[PDB]
Order: sequence, then structure tokens, then C-alpha cells
Amino acid sequence: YIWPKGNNKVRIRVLIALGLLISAKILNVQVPFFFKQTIDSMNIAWDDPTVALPAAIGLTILCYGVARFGSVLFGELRNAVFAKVAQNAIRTVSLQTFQHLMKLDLGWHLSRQTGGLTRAMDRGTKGISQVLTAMVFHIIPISFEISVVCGILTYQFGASFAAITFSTMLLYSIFTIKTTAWRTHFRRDANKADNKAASVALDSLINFEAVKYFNNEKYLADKYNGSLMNYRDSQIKVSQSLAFLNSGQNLIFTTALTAMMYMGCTGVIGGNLTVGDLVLINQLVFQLSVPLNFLGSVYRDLKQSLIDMETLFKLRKNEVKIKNAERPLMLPENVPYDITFENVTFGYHPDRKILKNASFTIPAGWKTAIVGSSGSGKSTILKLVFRFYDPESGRILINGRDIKEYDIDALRKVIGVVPQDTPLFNDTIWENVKFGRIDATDEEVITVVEKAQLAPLIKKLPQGFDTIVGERGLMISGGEKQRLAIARVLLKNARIMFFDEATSALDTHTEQALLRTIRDNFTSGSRTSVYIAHRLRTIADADKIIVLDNGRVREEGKHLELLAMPGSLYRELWTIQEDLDHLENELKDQQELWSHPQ
Amino acid sequence: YIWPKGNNKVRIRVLIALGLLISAKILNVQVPFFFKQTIDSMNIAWDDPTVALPAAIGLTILCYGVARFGSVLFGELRNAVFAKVAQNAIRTVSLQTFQHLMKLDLGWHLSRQTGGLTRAMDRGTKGISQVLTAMVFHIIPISFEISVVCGILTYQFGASFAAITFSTMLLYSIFTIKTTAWRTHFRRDANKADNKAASVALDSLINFEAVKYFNNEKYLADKYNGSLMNYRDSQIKVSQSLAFLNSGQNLIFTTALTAMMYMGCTGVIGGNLTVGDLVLINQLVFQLSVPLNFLGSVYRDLKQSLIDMETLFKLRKNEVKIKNAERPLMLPENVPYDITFENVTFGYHPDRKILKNASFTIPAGWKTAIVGSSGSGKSTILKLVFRFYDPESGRILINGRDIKEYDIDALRKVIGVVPQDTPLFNDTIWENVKFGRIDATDEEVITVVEKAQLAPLIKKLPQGFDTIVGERGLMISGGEKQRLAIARVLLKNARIMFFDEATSALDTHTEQALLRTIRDNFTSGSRTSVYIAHRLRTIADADKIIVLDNGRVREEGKHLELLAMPGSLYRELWTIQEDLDHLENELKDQQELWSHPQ
Repeated sequence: YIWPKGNNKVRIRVLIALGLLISAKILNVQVPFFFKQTIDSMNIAWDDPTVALPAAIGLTILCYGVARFGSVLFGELRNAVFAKVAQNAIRTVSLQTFQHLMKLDLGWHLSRQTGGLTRAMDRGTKGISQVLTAMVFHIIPISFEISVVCGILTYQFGASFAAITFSTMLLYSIFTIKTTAWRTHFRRDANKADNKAASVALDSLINFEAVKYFNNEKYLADKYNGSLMNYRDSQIKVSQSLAFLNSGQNLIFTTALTAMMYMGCTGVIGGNLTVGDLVLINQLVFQLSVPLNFLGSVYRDLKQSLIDMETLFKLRKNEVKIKNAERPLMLPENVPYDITFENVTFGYHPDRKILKNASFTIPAGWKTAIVGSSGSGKSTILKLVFRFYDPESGRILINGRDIKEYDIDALRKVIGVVPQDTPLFNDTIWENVKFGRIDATDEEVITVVEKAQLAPLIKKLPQGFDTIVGERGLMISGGEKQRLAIARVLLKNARIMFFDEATSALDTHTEQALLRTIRDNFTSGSRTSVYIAHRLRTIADADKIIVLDNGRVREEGKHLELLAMPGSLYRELWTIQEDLDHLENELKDQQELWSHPQ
Repeated sequence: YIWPKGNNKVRIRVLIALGLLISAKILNVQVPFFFKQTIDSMNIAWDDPTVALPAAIGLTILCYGVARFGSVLFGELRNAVFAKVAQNAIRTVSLQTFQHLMKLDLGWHLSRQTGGLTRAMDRGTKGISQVLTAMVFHIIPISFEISVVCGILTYQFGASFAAITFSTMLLYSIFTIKTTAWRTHFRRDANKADNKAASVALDSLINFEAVKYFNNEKYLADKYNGSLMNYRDSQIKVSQSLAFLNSGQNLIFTTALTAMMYMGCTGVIGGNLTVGDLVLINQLVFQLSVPLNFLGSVYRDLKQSLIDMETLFKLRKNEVKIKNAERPLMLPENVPYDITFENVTFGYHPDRKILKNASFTIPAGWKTAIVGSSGSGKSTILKLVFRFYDPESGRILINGRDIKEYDIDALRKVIGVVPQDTPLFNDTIWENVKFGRIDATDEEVITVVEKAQLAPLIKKLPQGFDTIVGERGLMISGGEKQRLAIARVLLKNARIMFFDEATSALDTHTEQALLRTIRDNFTSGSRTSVYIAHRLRTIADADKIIVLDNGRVREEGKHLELLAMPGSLYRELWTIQEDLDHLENELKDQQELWSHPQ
């Protein structure tokens, strides 16, 4: 909570805002004095009606002006000065939450709904410019002015007046709040009908044929009219409820101001009060109603913004599960890397073990394929090598060392990944290809697009390298996506390379073309390649194939050797998989015959 | 142009509001007088300081209160009274918009983005409560009070003052408006970056793995910060630029009131003005400052809300392309209907013909099947018979009469459709089944749910018949949906019946089970059934099969007769379709093998 103060005392400015806050209200309570004095200083002789105005009193009316203006200006300056404090505290919190969100472990990110975080770390900031704006633009200034106005009234007119001014505020408070909290249970019913009516309109626009296919039209028309009427009947109980707040509020003040003018006019009989003391006590108390209007819709907002600010704080509460230990290693500089699994048992969720006591090696410089049908758990190899997770039993070594003892950032730096479905950031294509290595020369980004065979996309594309792709942009093919991924990892130039089902591009012709550019760019050049696939035909040129079944290692060999091995599972998969490809292609040919006229 | 007056004595409320408006500004301009009188009628002898207060002025201060409060009250009463007129004007436009949109033609609905119509008739309604709230709650009342104050000033103080009041307003307007247009290009740059930072935060959360698989994180953290700093720096240049409006606005009034205190005090030298006329010319002029803060944030709304209201009105401008003619027919009473196509040529987009000079007969009481491979134009038969579109050439008759000559609603009322994809309204199932015929007894809906074999869905559903189905509810299967559709058309009980690809239920077992329920409910019962199908196997019991190819009628006969006819297209299609069914079920068995471990 709070803690805008610690070090970096450039936020001394908070005093200046606080100071400017005082020196704007002081200037306010002083405005009616200049009105009183300017009125009494004109209640005199004037027997010469051609006399000029005493500059001694032309001054008092210049002072009135420059104190009225002084009050607003020193207040508006309080705001913009403190705005530098508010917007800064958010920019600092919004970053620190962002950075910590990405220090969190992957399991966390997959448990948490992303929207509930996008709402949290957005409505969490807006809940801060509502607790400080409440405090500084409203609470303190109206709390001070009440002190000073009731103080001044006490000394210069007696507690007779003070007791009722302060009372007037307290009644205005516990009426405004208690009436406004009574009317939020009205807007919450009002837009409710708006929504009801909204869907009936939308259902009738989406299901336009369906309503046409049946009678209706009239049926849905006054189905609407109903929801439309229930909204009117609710929107009226807003405008009406507003009057009763707006009118009740004026009554509380208007009697306070009417009863005091009276009280004032009795002290004019008793010679205790001048006639300017009437303008004084009226115009003095009236200055307390203006900022009382705002601080009425709040209260609840304060309640809301109090927790939404708390939720946003909890985000940084969440601790980091995958940490590297004391004295972490970087290690080996200029060697090829090998990966090895020692009795690795792992799963997400303790009831379902996925990798069961698996042991194998991914030798250095080789293209090793890890295959298996469903449930094999080849599906989890990368996550473990990349230390997104840690294995329940057994351990995982790179070059004889458990990756746990490695600098979790150093480790991840030497692994490049071409994922099954590549993600597009909402940016330019160029900035997506560049996403692989930030410090890349402009040409590096060009070559790498050429090598990937990505050129024909930028040529087909009107707006070229600067085009916007992404969830909110121009969707490109799976082929062009996977192609971009090849580009990215080419820039990253990692030593260990994963192709995690890189070609489940749901069309045969594209996988075909894709595998070729993969074999051109990633051929045994002292990089250690791991291909995770389920279509065996696409990894048959692998130096080593490790077949998993139900989470355990069943066979290991080369393609021709594995097929020839009697009673192997590899040949069983190969056979099914093959029959499948024949079938689905026999099927596609026949869909064609029935695709066109004859 | 917005029509608050027409042929309904709801316009008395419009008079009352204007009146309540008048008598609210009148009650206001009297507020400074009763203050003046309480000032002058207390500037007297009082040589006796124990005297009671003269009731002749006890009335003068009561008049002050009950004229202050009366001013607000009659103003708040003006609001809630006119809200009834505003809220009625929306409810009327939303309904007529809705009704007319459904007189619109099917192609129209398919070119228009449906959300953008939902936005149109939303931002168009909200664009009325912003042009009506402007006029009645701000523009008119502040212009009347300007006049009355300028009238009063000239009458009781001379045009010297009036010349500065009206000018102060004229200055205040042509400042506020001209200043605010300079600063909206600041808040439009604030949320611009907020949106950029919005995507950077979201992208770093959707693609959390992608950013992890690469270097970055730091790169994406300050890619955020840039937009965060660009927002800070912008929201500050909003807060600053706001103080300058609030201050420039106070300057305009404070000099206006300070110079009037001068001008006021020189008329006190000349013995023309009392000391209470200082409060009068002050407080009366000042009371024009209160609502001027509001009439500033407007103006721009007026421009937006002017066109958003115009775009919404264009919706009723849109002409009805398929209209029924002068003196339309209803006709044939208690006969079965036959449909006949004569030289019908039709397409969407005139250059690309779908149905080409097709003529055939769908005889009455028979089951007629219209089959053909892709491009056949069987896809357009329903749409033409239902008069969603009109054919370019040729005509379509029901019982010898051109369907164009029928009352388009009488026509459609005798056709029931079981479509390929059934839609769900956001309501209960019961209300979705009842949607077929509205005035159906609750029991009819039961029999129809039973006959359709819908019972087991409602038993399986938690909340029974009252369960909420739909896009924002509980989704049901392709099977159950088509099952619902049969229920619907059963309640409608139309004399012509269409099954437009009813059974492309992407599973074998379901097409089968459905096809049975159809054959039990719909067997030649002097209802003429048209089956549009591509699985010929599912219409072999048809009385007539009409085979179309490339938009023209190629063969017509019964099943056995068509297969046996030499060189027929029917046998060809039958053959392709068999092999296809063989393939896709062979493919299903084989995919099963690769779904589970081995």
C-alpha cells in the first residue's frame, strides 16, 4: 500500500503540491473578506457625485479579483504539479508488474486466464488515479477549507454559525452518500435491460433468416419493445432519482444559507455585525458546496479502487518456482552440446506421470528425432530441456552437468525453437523476423528471410516488410508462419536446436516444401538438432531416432535399422502412418471429383 | 429533425418542460434581488438593539431561500420531465429501426457487418440523448438566462454592464471551444500509447513462451516502458493543459466581475446605485458561470452526435429490393401446393450465373429430391422459392401463380425449413422450440419435442426445459440442433417443407438417426417436401429426383430408374459418393489406431 516515499527525493514536489494546496484555499476564504470590505467601504457619504474612486478601495476590489483568480490558479497548479507524481507512480508500477509477470514460471501462466491479468494490471492502475485523486483533489482541500471556514466563522461570528456549518456538511455527507448508494442499485438495473434489449436486437440480426423462416418479426419486434420499455422505465428512475439528489442537496444548503442570513441579520440589529457580514457568512459557506458535488459519486469508487489496487499488488506477491542455485554455472564455451536424461520422471499434475523414468541421450552434432504415437510424452522433452519445468524424479544433464546447476538464462540462450504453431506479435513482419535477435544488422534480417524462402510473402504483400500481422492484423498462411520461425531461429543462431512438430501445416504440399528449406538451413553444421515429431516420414534421415511409448523409451536406432528390427514398434507406426497418408490422399482426390461440375 | 412534437399529446410534457425551464431561470434571477433587499432593508437605524426582526424582511429572506431552492427544483423537475420525452424518442427510433432492418433483403444483411449495425443503432441512440440533453439542459437555459440577465442589467443598470456580460460569454465560449480543440489532440495521444502499451503487455502474456524461447524480456520490458513513458508524458500534458482551461475560464469571469464591481461602485458615487446593487450585479452575472463549465465539454459531442445520429437514420433510408406488388395475392386455400421453375436463370453478381435456364416441377404431395455435385445450383432453390432473392430471368410459380404476385408474408408462411445449420436464440430451449409457432399451447410444444426425439436432450440438460442454450449459454450438438429444427417446423406446420442439407451432421451415426425421425414425421401427408441433398443415399425413397449440374437440369426420375438408365449422371454421382463414404469411414477406423498408445 502507498509507499511513494523512500529515496529519490526529487518527489519533494509533493510538498509543493501540498503547499500549493494550502495557498489556494487560504486565497479562497480570503475572497469574501474583500467583498465585505468593498461593500462597507462604499456605505459612506458621497456628497460629491463627480469624485473619483478612492484607489484605497479600488485596490481592495483588485485584491478580490486577484485572490479569486489566485484560488483557482493555485489549485489548478496543485493538480498539474501532482499529476507528475501520479502518472509516474503508475509508470513505475506498470513496469515492475510487467517484469515480474515474466519472471514467473510457465505453469503459472497456464493456470492464470490472461484476460484476468490484462484487466488486473490495467484496472489496477486506474484504481490508483482514483485513490490519490480522491485524497488530494477532493478529501484534503474540502477538509482544510471546512477547518479554516469553520475556524474563521467561530472567531468572527461565533460557534452559533460554526456549529451549523459543520453540521450542514455532515448532513450533506451522510445524505449524498446514503442517497447515491441507494441509486447505484438503479443504474445496475437500468443497463441490465439495455443489455437484454441489445441481444434481442443482435439475435434478430444474426438469425435474420431464422426469423424470416418462421412467422415472428412482429414477435421479436415487441419482444424488443418490451426490453426497450423496461429500459425506459429504468432510465426514468435514474433521471428522477437524480433530481431528488440534486434537489435534496440544494435544500440542505439553501436552508443553511437562509437560516444564517437570518442569524446574521439579528447581529446587525445588535450592532455586532456589519452589513458586509451578511455577504461574508453567505459567500463564505457557499464556497464549500462547489467541491462537495464531486466527492459524492466517490465513496464506492474508493471501495472499488481499494481492492483493484490490492489485486494488482498481489501479482508481485507470486513467487518464482524455477530458480538457479547458489554459484550457478555458464559453461562450456566452444564445444558442441549433448543432452542426456537420467531416469527422468515427470508430469504436470501428480496423478498423471507423463515421462516415466526415461533415460536416453541426444548426442552432440547429431539430428536426433524423438517420436511416438499419442501419450508418448515426446510432447514434454523441450519443456524439460528448456527448464520450463523441473522433473519430479531423475535429472537432465548437458555436457555431464545437471542443467539445474546452470544459469537458467545462460542455458536458455543456447536453445533455438521452431514451435508447432508460431506466434505473431502485433507489429511489422520485419519486426517479427527481427524478434529472433534484437542487435541484428538490417541485412542479416534480409538474408535470413531469403534463406527461409520468405521473399515471396513480402512480394505478394502490398505494404511489404512494414505490414501489420497478428491477432489484430493480416493473417498469413501456416507455411509463411513456420517459415518466419525458421528465420527467427536462424538469427538467434542457437547451438541446440528444437523442431517441435514444426510441420503440422495441415496440407501435404506445404510440409513438403517446408522440410526442404529446413534441411537446407540446418544440416549437421556442428549444431545439435532435436526433431520432435509424430509423422515419422518427416524425420527418417535422422542420425538417431528415440521412440517413446506411454512415457517410456522403447527403441533407439536409425530408420532402416529400426524398420528392419523384428517386431519393432517403429515399423508398426511407420505402417499405420503410411496407410493413413495413402488414405487421406486417396480421400482428397475424390473430394476433388465432387468439387466441381461435370 | 428529431421530432419531439407530432400527433401525440405527449407534447404537453414538452410544453411543461420548457415552462418549468422558464420558471426555473426566473426563480433564479430573483435570487440576487432578495439578497439585495435583505442588504438594503437592514442598512437602517436600529437604535434599539433588543427589537425583534421585522417580518416584512423575514419575508425577504424567506423569499431568498424559497427561490434559491425553487430554482433548482424546477430545474431538476424540468430534467426528469423531459427525460420521459427523450427516453421515449429513443425507444421509438430503436423499434422502427429494428422493424425496418428486417424488411431489408438477404443480400443486404450479408454485406453489412452485423456488429457495425449494432454499434450504429447504439451510438445513434446515445447520439440523441446528447443532442437533446445539450439543447434542453444547457444551450437553451443558458441563453435564456443570458437574455434575462442582459435584460435586467440594461433596465436597472444600463447597457454599460450588458455590453460586458454578453461579451464575457462571447469571449468565454470562443475561448473554451477554441482551447479544448487544442487539447483533445493530447488525450487522443494519451490513449493512443495506452493502446500500444496494451498490446505489448498482452503480447508478452499470450506469447510468453515465444519471448522466453528467445532472448528478449528486457527487450519487451522497455518496448513497454517507451509506450508507458509516452503515456505518462502525454497524460501530464493533459493535466497541465487542463489547468490552463480552468484558469483561462476563471480569468474571463473574474475580470468580468471585477470590472463590474468597479463600474458598480462608480454608480454608487453618482447616487444611482445602492450598496445592495453591488451584490445584485455581481451575483446575477455570476449565476451564469455555474452551468458554463458543462457547456464546454459539449460542442465536440454535438458534432459527433450529429453524424452518429445521421448514420443511424440512413438505416431507414435503405430501400426494400424484394417488395410485394400493388394488390398482392394470398391464395390457394385448401389445396396441396406445387412449385414449378420456368426458364429460371439466377445468381449473385450478374456475371456469375448459378442457376442457368433451369425448369422443372416439384409436384404436390410428393417427396422431391434435388441433388447434384458442386456448382449444381441446388443451393439456390430454397432461396428462390422463399423469395429471399428474385431470379434474373425466368419465373417461379406455386400452383400456376408467379410467387412475385403473392403477399411475401403469406408466401413464406406456408414454407417450413429445416436448414443445414440450425441457430440458437439466447433464451431457453423451450423458447427455441416454441419459436416455430408462437401461439402454440404448452402441450403442443411437448408433443413436438417428443416427436422430434428431443426428450433425451432436455433430460440430459440440468435446468430441464428452462435451461439456457445459445452462443452465450450451453452449446448443444449438431445432432440436437437439427433435432430442434424438426421440432420447430412441426409447430409451424407449413404445407411446403424444405430440408436444405439437413443432415450434414459431421458424424455417421447421427445422420442416420435423424433421417429416421424425419421419415417418421414427414411422410407424404399431402405435404410437398423438397429435399436438397448431396448424399444421394439419403433420398433414394424420393418420389422424384431432380439432378442438376452446373446450374442446369440434367436428369429426372426415381432412384432405381435413374441408376439403371445408361450413361446417366445419377449413377456417376452415386458412384463417387459411395467411394467417398467408403474412404472417410475407412479413414476413421485407421485414425482411431493412432489416437491411443500401443
